[PDB]
Amino acid sequence: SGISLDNSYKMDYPEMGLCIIINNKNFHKSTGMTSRSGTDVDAANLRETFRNLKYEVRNKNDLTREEIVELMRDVSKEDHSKRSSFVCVLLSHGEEGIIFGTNGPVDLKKITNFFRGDRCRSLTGKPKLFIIQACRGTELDCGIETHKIPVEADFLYAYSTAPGYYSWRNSKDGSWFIQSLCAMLKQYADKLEFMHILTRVNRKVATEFESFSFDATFHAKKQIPCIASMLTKELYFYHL
Amino acid sequence: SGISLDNSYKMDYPEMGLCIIINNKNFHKSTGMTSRSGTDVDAANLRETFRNLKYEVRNKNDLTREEIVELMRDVSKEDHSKRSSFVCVLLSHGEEGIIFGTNGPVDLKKITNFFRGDRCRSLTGKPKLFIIQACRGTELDCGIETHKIPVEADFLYAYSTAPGYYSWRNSKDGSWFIQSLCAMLKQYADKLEFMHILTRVNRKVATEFESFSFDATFHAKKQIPCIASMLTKELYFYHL
Amino acid sequence: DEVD
Amino acid sequence: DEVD
Ligand code: NA
Ligand code: NA
Repeated sequence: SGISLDNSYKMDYPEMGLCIIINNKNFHKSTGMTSRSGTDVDAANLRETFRNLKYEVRNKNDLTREEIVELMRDVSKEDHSKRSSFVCVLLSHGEEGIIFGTNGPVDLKKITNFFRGDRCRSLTGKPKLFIIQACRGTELDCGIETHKIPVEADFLYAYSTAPGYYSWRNSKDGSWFIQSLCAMLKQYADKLEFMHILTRVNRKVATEFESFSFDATFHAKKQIPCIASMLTKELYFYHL
Repeated sequence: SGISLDNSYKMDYPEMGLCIIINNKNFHKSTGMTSRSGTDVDAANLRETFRNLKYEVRNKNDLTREEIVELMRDVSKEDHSKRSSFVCVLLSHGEEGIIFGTNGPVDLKKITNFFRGDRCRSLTGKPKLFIIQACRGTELDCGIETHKIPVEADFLYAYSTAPGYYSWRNSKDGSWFIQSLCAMLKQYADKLEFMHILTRVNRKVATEFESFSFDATFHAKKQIPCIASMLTKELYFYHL
Repeated sequence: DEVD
Repeated sequence: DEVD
């Protein structure tokens, strides 16, 4: 045939892949963690958004740390041969590098290690997307007026917030980041490469949201998400 | 006039901006850090590459931790009003979140804080690029066969390696990441958006390099860079 | 608005 | 090849 390019992931496998959504709203009383009001809005928005991208969505609610590890290990041991990609969305409390099950924390590294190029062979060379709506610390942004491949290759971490910072969630509308992510996927998934979509998400979160609080410490604060890309190709959710 | 889009940073200011290159090769004997053979190749490659992008390049060699902080504070207090962007390249030993001066470490956060949207007003809303060739830990990748804006917005961290991992440098050819970065900027800066260029850098580093060592611990290892984007627009080094 |  |  004629000249061929290979700058973009092959996304025309028989299936787009799994979208695992872990929605932790209620936490064991003994942890002292508050309920995450609004997160069901996020989980429903994500389910619909990724359904329209033709992902096989599985929603899981209120998982213990043990259930999270078991679920991710089980999913990584499925045969993904017919699947173009893998997506996991984590909605929970967190700290830098950590997501909370309902009864205690899980290292993000423990979850993502199941999908390493050498540990999940049917996803080797395919994009593995981890979308994380969780705090990465307690900083607040006060804003300003205006033959082998690496085992860590082909991961994308779409973090809701910058390293070290809180992440904002509205109890009525859902989290700033997930709200903006779904809106930008809905509007641009048939048009833009995924890094460009996530950049529009960054701009939407950065410009359209600002906290309102009766507590001066938490009032008038801002947020910027953080795209951490280890991908090796462009990612379009459509194919020719 | 007609319809206008604002999806990309304005890059047609009178100047592209500064490119500060900190090239630390020789370290104080008391630190116990080895000399970084090959880093002059990197520094020369970067100087030429960014010269061709019309950046005002300033090369600095063998800076103490005090000199690094003073230089970055001084640069952040310049008037960048006529400049489209800011670029800083750090070539040194490092650990997660840390870059080494010749006599001891510097928190990356301390350097980048000088350029926050609220602390360098003439760069507010403009892209601030930090390109970091330094270790982020000691892990080795064994590969697998195949009205306000946030003060942290508009930063891009082009990390040479994944979080937690060593970064590889060849004493003859320069570092894997900087070699690949300059080659992809040379070939694609007039053609591709910057995230797409960095994705080609990821693929080049991931596919074309593998360590050769007489030490089995360090032999046959791989590397994936990590793009951490807090940008809010697309970045093209050319303009219409 | 609340933090996570 | 060396590490940084
Ligand atoms: Na959010
Ligand atoms: Na490198």
